[PDB]
Amino acid sequence: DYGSKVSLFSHLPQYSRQNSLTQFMSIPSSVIHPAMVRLGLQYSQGLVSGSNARCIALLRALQQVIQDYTTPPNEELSRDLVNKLKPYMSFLTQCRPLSASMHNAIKFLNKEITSVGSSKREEEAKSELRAAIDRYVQEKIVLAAQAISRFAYQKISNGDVILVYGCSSLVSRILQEAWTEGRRFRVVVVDSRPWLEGRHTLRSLVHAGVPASYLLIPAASYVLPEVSKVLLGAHALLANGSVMSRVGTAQLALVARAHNVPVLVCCETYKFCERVQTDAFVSNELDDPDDLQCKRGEHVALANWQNHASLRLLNLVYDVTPPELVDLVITELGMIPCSSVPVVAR
Amino acid sequence: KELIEYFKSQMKEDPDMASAVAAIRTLLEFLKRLRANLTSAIETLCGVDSSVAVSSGGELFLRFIIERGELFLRRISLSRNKIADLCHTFIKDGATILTHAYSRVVLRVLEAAVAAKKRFSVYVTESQPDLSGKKMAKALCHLNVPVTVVLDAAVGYIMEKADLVIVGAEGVVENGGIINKIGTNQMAVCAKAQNKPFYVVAESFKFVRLFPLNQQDVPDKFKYHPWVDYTAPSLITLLFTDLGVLTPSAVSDELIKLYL
Amino acid sequence: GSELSERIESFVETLKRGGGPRSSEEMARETLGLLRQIITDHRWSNAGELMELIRREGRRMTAAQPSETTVGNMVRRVLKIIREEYGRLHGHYAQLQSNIIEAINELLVELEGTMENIAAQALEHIHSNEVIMTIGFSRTVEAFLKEAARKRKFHVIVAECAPFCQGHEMAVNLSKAGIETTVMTDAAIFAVMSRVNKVIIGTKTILANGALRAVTGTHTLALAAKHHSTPLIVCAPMFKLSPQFPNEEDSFHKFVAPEEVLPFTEGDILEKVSVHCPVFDYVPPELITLFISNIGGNAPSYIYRLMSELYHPDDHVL
Repeated sequence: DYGSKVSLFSHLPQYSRQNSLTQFMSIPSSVIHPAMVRLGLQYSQGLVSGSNARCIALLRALQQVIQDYTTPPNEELSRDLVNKLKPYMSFLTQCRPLSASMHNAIKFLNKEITSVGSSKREEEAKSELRAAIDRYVQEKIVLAAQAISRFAYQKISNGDVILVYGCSSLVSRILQEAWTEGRRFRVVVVDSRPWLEGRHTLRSLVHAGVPASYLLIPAASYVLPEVSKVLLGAHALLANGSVMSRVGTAQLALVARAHNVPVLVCCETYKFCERVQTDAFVSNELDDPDDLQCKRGEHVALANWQNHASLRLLNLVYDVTPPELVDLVITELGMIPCSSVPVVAR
Repeated sequence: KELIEYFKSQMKEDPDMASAVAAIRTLLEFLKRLRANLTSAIETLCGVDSSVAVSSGGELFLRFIIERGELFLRRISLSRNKIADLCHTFIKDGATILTHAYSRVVLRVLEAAVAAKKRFSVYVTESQPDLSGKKMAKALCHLNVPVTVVLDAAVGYIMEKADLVIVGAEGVVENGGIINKIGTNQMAVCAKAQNKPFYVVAESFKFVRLFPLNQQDVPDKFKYHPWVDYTAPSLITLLFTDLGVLTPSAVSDELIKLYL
Repeated sequence: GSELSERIESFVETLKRGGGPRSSEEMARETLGLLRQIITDHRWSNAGELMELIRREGRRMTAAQPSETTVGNMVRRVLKIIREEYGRLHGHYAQLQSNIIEAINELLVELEGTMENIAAQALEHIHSNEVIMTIGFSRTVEAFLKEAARKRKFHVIVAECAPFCQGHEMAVNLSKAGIETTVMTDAAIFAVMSRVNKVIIGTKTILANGALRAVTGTHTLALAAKHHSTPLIVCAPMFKLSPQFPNEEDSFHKFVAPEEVLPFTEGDILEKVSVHCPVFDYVPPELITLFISNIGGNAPSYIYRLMSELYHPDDHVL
């Protein structure tokens, strides 16, 4: 842990970006596979941040490990593969807390491994495991994205003003496909400190020829009256109908509802979670508090915030969104109301 | 065209049916004498009669479908009786009923309630674009019911004098809303603002693959001074259909199961 | 059989006169045992005869007292089980009874341990130094609150009931647990509805639209919670699910003697004053946040999904 945490968030870890644990590790790593240590280093350094990108990288590392795995003598592969993969998952969680997609992927992999026949040859086991992983990746990412984009294309008309927040690989794909099909519209980009991840999608839209505008989240009330539709991404779907996403989403949906603007949420069926949440306090992720420092003017006001015992810095990442503020939810199977996601997910 | 004569004759012969029912009769009567021509007939029927009910009935018939064609209309003949039996229970003695337009389903519900030895008052909206509230009042007065007619602009004035609101629906959408007469959305808003129950009575062949977000999402071929509008599912208390009593949030699953 | 008839008559009389066991779980267990006894020691060959006999018995028991719903739910579940067994054995007129006994035993072993499953979710909903507001005496709510007090310390506010002050027994039971609870009258529900962060209350039955039939005064608590945006979460077992709608029956709130409200020794004014003493209230589903069940917390809009798999739609009328 780094620094001092607030009283309300004393049950959540708060790590540091510079406290890399690879220093006390052997350079030719043997207890932990080199792929896992490389993935953990990339996660800690922030090289990979997309929700789908992290899952793709984790599955690729798992496939690489399976490729160069040998069965121990007098021991079934299905009985020891999970036990060997568990420390890798623990190390990855220690480097950075996992997401819903990673949890679903590891659960599916464990289910596949436990179902491997005992009499199956080790090379056959590895080849079928790799094929199953590739098929799962395909059908859960690249076949779902096309269906979601096709479903969302029918809800986009000429002259619309679509408001987006943060960075999302699914919303950007939908917008680019809609623009390429023939729809003419403009997009509104909203960003919040300190990630500022919306610059990536702003640059992507600019290079695609789609007009776009840039503003911060405190000024969203000024631009909402001219906004026709609001498109937002989802990180995880809960069992009570609520949506978990970036921390700047719930308040945006609330203000949009206050301005009588429909809110649309796009998510995949593999991000569903069998969990019920009401507030962002029982389950959240805390980032480095040092990222809150800003270079405003000629000096930093929070340069020595640690020297004050009564000064605390809070860095919420995720939050929950009540179903009352969500109008339409678009999945890979069809358009559904927000209060009907458990029926189709399970 | 080649079927408008049958369409008009069927509309003229019997008054009990609806536009969707007449379209179904034309379809299965022309079936004996196929997907492409059936779809073309459905399209031209929808073009001649601009209503979502006709399209819904035609699509449901096309999905369901000669020996299998009788079941659809045999079921929908008694579906109205089933809905009336299910809905007549919710009316208490001395209550006030607030209707908007003329529909035979709510007329059957009210006549079943009056046959169940109940006394109540009915308020109807005159339906300014095409005068149908007067027709409904004249058809309901000979049931020994004290029915009065109010103006379209008097909906917000008689809201405090009404115990519950019962209206029909020409089509049900995925989110649980309805597509009714143009003056239905304001009545629903007024009822919600005064905590007045809003009951919607409709059949099962009025389900459409539409997910509107506002009044602009309704297709122009259905509104045509618009004739219909969109009502949010949050303003609807309960739905009475032949598939049992349904909550607004449960309409999506039934629509998915029915295969639109 | 004579024993069957006398047991049925005794159960009907004790239900109509003053009720049977106090706890709902005991009533459900007694009803299941009575239904199993009816199925076992009776003469029948076709499933239809057993179905109509069960329907008649359930109708009689429901007509004995309409306020309770556990007997009707048990009869509906037994009818659904019989229908599913007949469908499995036909899709069989002499060995199906063993399947009914096995399914009844399975229902019993699923049912009597419902409280443990309900209370195994208190950690995720109760936090340290969190004010909890409750009204009335509920065994399930008491078990939910007393299970999480070992790990965390919080404050509980208990609201009494004006007709029968059954909340004081709950208050003292929770006080003798190291919970640091408090009690007050019914007139201060809205006055103290500022520092309360969570509200947990019980219910007698759940309607088909997600509505509730709890003790009187719960509607005011729900209204105050909605006004102050404090979530109201209700933990109820799976046997309190009634597949019926509030169709203006007017028997939703059963009335008792006005003695509990106004004493008989008031004087001569009793001939003119009209006194009503209802014990139950109607709570719309829009004022409910979450429903704790054995399969986890469910939204108030998910009750119809459970109803579709619990009770056959042909047995809703009974």
